[PDB]
Amino acid sequence: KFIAIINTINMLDALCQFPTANSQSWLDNKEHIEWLKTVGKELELQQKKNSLTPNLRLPAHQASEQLMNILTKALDRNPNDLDALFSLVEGITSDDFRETPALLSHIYNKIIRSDSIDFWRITILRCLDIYSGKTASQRMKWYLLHNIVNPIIAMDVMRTWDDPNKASRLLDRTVIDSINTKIWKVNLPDPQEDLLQPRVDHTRMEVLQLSAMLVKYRHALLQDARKDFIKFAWTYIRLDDVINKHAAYVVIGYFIAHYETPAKIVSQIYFSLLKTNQNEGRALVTQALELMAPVMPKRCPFPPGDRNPVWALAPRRILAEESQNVQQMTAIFHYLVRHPDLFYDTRDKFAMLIIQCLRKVASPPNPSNDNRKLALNMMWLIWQWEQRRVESKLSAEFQIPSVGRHKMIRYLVEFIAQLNERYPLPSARPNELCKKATALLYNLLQPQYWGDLVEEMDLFPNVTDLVLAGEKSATLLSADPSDPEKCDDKLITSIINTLQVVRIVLHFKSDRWILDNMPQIQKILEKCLKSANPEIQDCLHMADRKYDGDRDVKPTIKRILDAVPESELIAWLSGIATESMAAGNYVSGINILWSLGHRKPSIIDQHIPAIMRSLQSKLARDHVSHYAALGHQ
Amino acid sequence: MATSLIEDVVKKLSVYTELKVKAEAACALRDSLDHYTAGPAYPAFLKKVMPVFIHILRQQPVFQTTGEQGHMQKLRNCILEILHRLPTSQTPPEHFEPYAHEIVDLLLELVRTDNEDNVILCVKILSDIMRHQHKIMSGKVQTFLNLIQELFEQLDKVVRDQLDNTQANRLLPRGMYSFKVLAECPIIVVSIFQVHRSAVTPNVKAFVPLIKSALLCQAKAQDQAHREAAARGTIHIGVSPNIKNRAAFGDFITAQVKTMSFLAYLLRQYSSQLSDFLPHLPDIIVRLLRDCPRDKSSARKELFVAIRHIINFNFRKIFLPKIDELLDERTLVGDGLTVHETMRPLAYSMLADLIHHVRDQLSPEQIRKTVEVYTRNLQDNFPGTSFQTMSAKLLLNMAECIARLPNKVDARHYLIMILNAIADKFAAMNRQYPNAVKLSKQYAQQAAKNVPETYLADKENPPDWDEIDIFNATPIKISNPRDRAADPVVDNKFLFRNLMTGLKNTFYQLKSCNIPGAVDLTGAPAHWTDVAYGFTAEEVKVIAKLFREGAYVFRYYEYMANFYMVSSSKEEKELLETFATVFHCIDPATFHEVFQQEIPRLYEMIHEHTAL
Repeated sequence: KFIAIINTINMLDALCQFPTANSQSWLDNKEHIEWLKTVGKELELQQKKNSLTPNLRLPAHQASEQLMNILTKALDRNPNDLDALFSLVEGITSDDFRETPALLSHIYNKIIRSDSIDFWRITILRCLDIYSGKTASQRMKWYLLHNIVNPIIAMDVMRTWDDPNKASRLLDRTVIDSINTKIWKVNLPDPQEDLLQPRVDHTRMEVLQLSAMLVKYRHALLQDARKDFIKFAWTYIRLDDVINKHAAYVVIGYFIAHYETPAKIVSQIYFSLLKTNQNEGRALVTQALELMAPVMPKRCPFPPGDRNPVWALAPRRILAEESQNVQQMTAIFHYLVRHPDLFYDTRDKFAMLIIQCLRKVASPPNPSNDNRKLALNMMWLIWQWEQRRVESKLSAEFQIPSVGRHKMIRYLVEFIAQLNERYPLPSARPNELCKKATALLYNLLQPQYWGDLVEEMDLFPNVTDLVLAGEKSATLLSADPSDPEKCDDKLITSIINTLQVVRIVLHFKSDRWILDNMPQIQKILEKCLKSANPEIQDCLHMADRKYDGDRDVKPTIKRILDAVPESELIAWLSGIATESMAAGNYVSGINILWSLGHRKPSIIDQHIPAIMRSLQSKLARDHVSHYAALGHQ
Repeated sequence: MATSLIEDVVKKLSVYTELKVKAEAACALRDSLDHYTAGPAYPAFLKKVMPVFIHILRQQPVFQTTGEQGHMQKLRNCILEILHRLPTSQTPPEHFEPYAHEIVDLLLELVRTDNEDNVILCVKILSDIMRHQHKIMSGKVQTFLNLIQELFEQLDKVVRDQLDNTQANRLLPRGMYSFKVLAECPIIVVSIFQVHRSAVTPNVKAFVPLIKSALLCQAKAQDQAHREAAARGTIHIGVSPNIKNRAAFGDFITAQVKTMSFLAYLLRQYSSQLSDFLPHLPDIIVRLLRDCPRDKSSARKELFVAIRHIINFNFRKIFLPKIDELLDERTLVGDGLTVHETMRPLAYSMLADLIHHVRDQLSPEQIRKTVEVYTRNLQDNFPGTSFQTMSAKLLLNMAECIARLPNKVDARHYLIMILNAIADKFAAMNRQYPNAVKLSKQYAQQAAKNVPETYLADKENPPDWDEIDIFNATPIKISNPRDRAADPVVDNKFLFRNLMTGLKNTFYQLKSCNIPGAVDLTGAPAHWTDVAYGFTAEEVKVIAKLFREGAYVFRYYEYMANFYMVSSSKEEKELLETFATVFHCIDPATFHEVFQQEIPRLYEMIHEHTAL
């Protein structure tokens, strides 16, 4: 019998392959459709088990798709016959057929895009009636009914996007009243007892999504159902499922942003959201906080002259209570950075906490990228607070204790030293975090800003020594750049970053400090000045506006030379240049002589012969030879 | 400072309003100790606070949670929190060490006699004290191991009382009959083992029977539910309705998964002591998966990570009989919404790894079930493409093993099914091209804007939507794409490249499954000797659809001689060569009758993508 069924299905599918013939009138008979559905259900049930003979598998597989296409084609004629559509949907969702794109491609292009405000309200009401209790329809069917309900509302919203306060004639009073009665006004005596059926969570999520969309896009139509909406949202918060609970929180936050609520509920919801610690639904909590917090001052005004809001102390309260859990601190800081203006006033109780927790958030040994981003973001937040204070003063305010500033500065220096990215240079062979960190460090040390601290600041001896004077680092710097084995990228990146930070700090030092500390500067830079790697020399000597991000930070060599009164440094540099040129390492010698000449021309007279010999021997010779070879090619 | 001194003297002379004031002062000191947690004056406060707390703690247990009872409960809570919150590190200037014996003994006695809401914090305090104060408290680990052994021994009787023999107005039971402390114990025990090393060798032998019995423990209601479900031939999942206390059930499963994690941790080196217990492990895993409540997703995630840790130890051979049972989606995932929305890739990836490792000894039915399940997984609508890529890679890997089946008909059928699944995926990808292009452009513009994102209506951003946005136009966002930072075009190209690479291997494997004697090859060119033969009318359709859908996906790479690298790049050219080489390995008659039918469609297609 199955061979006969397959042949009949194939013949019927072959028929109606040319719809522009008026020969499809045979699809209007209902007995034929029912018989087709029965035989199709039998064939599909036989397929589900490995019962068919091994010769009839693929033909039946293809016949099932042919049958579904035939059913959709029959459905296409007379779209308004919704009973057939509901029966087909029930069959699909009841594990009787196999879904095919044709059903959705018909739903779209016949119902969702129907060019009539009528035939939408009828469909919405019928879908709600099927959803509105009545049983006789499993949960999957309700979800698939919401699948058709929501797109109609979305399309109506899209079609009425214009200036003259366009009204939604589709959203008449009757449809809103029916929605209220069937979803909002209905107070479930014990919806938990109904949890003993599968897939209900998906229907609950769908109704929550529908309500959220309706609020967000037609807030002006819920003035007669505000209270019912509040009761609905609050009742659904009790759900034990994480995602449903957070969706309810998002809905209530939407309403709070779009409406007025007494401060008790907003405070309670905010406090409850802050205590949240489960890593699931993090994005939902982020969205809820973003929607709620900005309008908090309007919802929670404070007396004039009062700088201790309850909602301001609540985050501090949780920070104190749950300091043992790192996830809570990460979440609270993530919330805090996004809104610096609101907490600018209360920074008094937050700045020290941020500075202390900076070390905890990011581990010096091996932190994660998100941790680094968060630490840099909090750094930028406090910098923004300081800039706001300075601008307000220009246009006895709290200031951080010097101990906190020192700890922050040393931590930032170490973080820049141990950064992953490499500072861009003109000589790099063929970066945002490093740029931001360097810009922040430069901005902080300005004179009116914390720049008053440089006088007592040393040159970070521990970090500078362990990064530059290391024996492994020394030999790698003295190693051949050509050999990849002695070209550890991470170490060289660390050298470049430490060189940049020492340059920035020296740009702010005092001449007397440089003269006094000359031996330490010599000890630190002696290893690097002999390097044959172009990047190191570019770091030491070159200083270009393009790569500095609009910062006038003169090179280190120029600064130290200008510090010398119009000495030992000049003789030392001349000796380095002489020994480098003699050894054949022109890269260091040329740069050193360039800097010296830019300082005082009188010293290159005894160096002219070496420069001339190098030019006549290697550089110009190889350049001309290369261009001659290119011409030959 | 005066407030602290007056509060301290009031407390000292103590031995509603007065009790409320004392609670406020004590818990405010708890909150504000950050200014005094570390300092040279700590010894004085320590020695002056310990006696009062010890004297107060000697009072009888209080079970009520209202009025003065609640007041004293809060007093004790925010008094004992100091011990945990204090800097109890092992630094040289530690001053608690010399005065720890009496306090830790009293805390152990409290754990013996206190209640849930107190014993939990007491055991946590004991664990944190032992983590740092082991220098001189090393001799009292015997009492702690004896107490935890007693708890593990009485777990059975408490479970029996709670299941078999079974807020202000409530009465708080004794902590000895609570599942929370039992569930929290394993982490503390592991930490203690990590700290010390002198009391690990002999105690593991005593622990092993206890963990074995705890894992073997079962509820009569759930057991009979499973038995009747098996009798009916079906499988029962969820929570048995006969259970009157669902929360107790959930706590029991949480304790079970914690014990399973402890077993996985202990199996690292002490596996020799647990050799006899291996055969019951898979059945217990299946039972726990079936009985796990839908709501408790964290328990399921912990169970998944535990199974990953156990399978990594090369003990896979024992899981073979239950492979068929685990394939069922109801057992592996369940009805949980959060699980279905977040953790499906993890479970299916671990199952794919397990199947891949032990592929050698799989029966035909298991092969068929895996092929069906992962072909269905390939067509899923997950937001990304990593899940699809994993499913495709598993299918391609299993293609090689599918060709070793004794029956050639089944092997040919399964290979053809894999090809059909790939063709359907190509069609699905073809269906989403304009949406992907539009979303790529929109993401580029949005990233260019560089402004904070707000979830509110905006006139500057008209809500454009199309066919592919049927169920993605609602305000709620389960996971923001911004965190992913994914470009649909790039992901589609990656998936397409992976599928194209696997196609050649699949066709080569199919090349070695001809049924001997099916067709006559008396005279044939040497070029057409090892190719695949014997195609029916239904497989030519599959091959033609494969070609026609594969050719049209090259739009994602958007005169012709192109002597220099222009228009089409090296990657596109090599992908085209790989795609064309696939059709060199079929019967010449099939080649003729396929391309004689496909040439007009190809000619039409060239007008849109000239690189074809």
